[PDB]
Amino acid sequence: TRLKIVTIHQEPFVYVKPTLSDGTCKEEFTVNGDPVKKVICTGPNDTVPQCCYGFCIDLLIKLARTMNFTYEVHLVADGKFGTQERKKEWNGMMGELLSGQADMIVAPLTINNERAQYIEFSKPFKYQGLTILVKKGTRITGINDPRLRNPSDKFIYATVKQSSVDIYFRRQVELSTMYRHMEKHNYESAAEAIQAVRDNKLHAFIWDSAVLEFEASQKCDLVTTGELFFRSGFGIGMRKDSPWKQNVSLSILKSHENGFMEDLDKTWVRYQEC
Amino acid sequence: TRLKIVTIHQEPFVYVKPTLSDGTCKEEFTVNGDPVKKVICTGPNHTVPQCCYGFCIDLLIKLARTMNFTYEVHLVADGKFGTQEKEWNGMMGELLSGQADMIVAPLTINNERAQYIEFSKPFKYQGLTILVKKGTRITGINDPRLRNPSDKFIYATVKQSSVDIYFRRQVELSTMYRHMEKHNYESAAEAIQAVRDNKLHAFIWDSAVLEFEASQKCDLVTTGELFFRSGFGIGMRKDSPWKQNVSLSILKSHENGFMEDLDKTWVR
Ligand SMILES: CCc1ccccc1-c1cccc2c1CC(C(=O)NC[C@@H](N)C(=O)O)N2
Ligand SMILES: CCc1ccccc1-c1cccc2c1CC(C(=O)NC[C@@H](N)C(=O)O)N2
Repeated sequence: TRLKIVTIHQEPFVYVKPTLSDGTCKEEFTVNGDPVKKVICTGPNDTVPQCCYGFCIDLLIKLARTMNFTYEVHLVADGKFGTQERKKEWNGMMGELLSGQADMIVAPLTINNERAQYIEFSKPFKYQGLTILVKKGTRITGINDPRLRNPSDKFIYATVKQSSVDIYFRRQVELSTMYRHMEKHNYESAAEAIQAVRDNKLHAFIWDSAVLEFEASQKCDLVTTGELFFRSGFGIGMRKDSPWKQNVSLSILKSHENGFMEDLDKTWVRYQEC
Repeated sequence: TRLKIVTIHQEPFVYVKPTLSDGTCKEEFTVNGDPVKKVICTGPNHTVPQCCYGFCIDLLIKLARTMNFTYEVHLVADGKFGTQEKEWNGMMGELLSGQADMIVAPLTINNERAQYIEFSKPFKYQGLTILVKKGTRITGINDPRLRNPSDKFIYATVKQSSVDIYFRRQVELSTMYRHMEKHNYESAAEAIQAVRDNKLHAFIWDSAVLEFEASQKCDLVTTGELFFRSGFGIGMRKDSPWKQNVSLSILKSHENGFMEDLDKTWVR
């Protein structure tokens, strides 16, 4: 049985590029000489084949080899991570897992309570926090800043629509006007919001620290500010009683102990130049 | 249903004190003035009821209040975390033989243990460090004193932890295993005292525990981060009907401020 793997565009965990003329992927190599491994993902580009690669595709490839299965990677239809909205239905990668469109989510998918009620998560492959991406020289103290708590058109802030960050701000935050403001401004994808911070369309992007710290490392105009809230993991997503549960988690724990995960960090995440 | 909980002495996760004359626990309060919740636990000191409290005990009480199991707690008989040497000893051993239904302790999540039992989602994520006397600095595992050992610098860990059998099995660490096989301790608290007495020069152990010890004691510091990070989790047998509700509760305790409050109370 071929596992339908679903994923999403999210650097540096998943890079998405167009194929060449002949339908292959461009032969790239890391600075240390090793081949960069890529797969033919299908999905929307504004269904046609594209080249997928990164932290999470290297991980997919590991698990494939260890558990001996075949995969067909596809990009989530709506371009979302997945929330549950009013009959309350799950969207994004979460919706696709449950409805059968996917067999496995391989992505920087945040492990939380809500989602774990409906799917199985592997043991975390990474552990990380929330932070705020801003222009260099924009001191944010924390969650309770004046410009946030008392919002305005002079200082716009946002997150990505239909992530666990979004529904938590809508449904759960102890603050009225913040979600009213944020609902006006939230972005469809993380790449768009990161670019908006650069082009001054957005003054603060609330998002995964693993993505934003990587982004700030490569962009000297951008800094992160805050360890907001608490830490949470990324894990593989599966249906609650699929027979892969045990071995996916065994593989990830083995990957942490034999240094394979540390290597994925060195290849894709750990970077500095500013 | 009623669950048999097995736990282990490991400050600040589990403290163990004598009961009163009449076999009850005295009421105590924290630095804040909060009520120290305590549970009767049986075990060694000749098997007497004792009083058990701390991070892991507050976590057990929370799990019980969410899912409505009753419990009786006891301290592991042989005193150990558990290694496979194909039968397990320690808390692993008790859980597998049915002397416990659930392990509640700073129990390291690793591949080998996860082949035999279910772990919950982690309640804490941490790593290995070294407890030394202040003024000692260690770069990492490849410090001369570790790589090429002697009586001039004693170093050790606790017998029958994950650490122990990991050092004993690695071909790379052959030279270290033979020196540690002379000096490995029975309990963490014994090893920690040795660092103060200058009977042990370097104790290799969990950062959550050793960072707490250095906070209390100005003579001690932690130096380094060895290897990689790993979690603590609740242990259960593979076919426990509580494993889904345990993990859900742990995930929610990260998101509702509960774990953070345990940190303020017991750790910082
Ligand atoms: C908000 C805080 C929060 C509330 C309730 C539960 C979890 C968190 C949490 C804590 C720390 C990082 C992080 C999240 C969500 C989150 C996120 O949504 N990331 C985007 C993406 N990885 C995706 O899966 O939606 N990242
Ligand atoms: C390279 C040691 C190792 C090998 C394989 C898998 C994980 C680790 C690891 C990494 C980070 C902290 C920590 C350990 C073990 C460990 C330990 O054994 N502590 C004692 C106690 N918590 C108990 O559960 O036995 N503490």
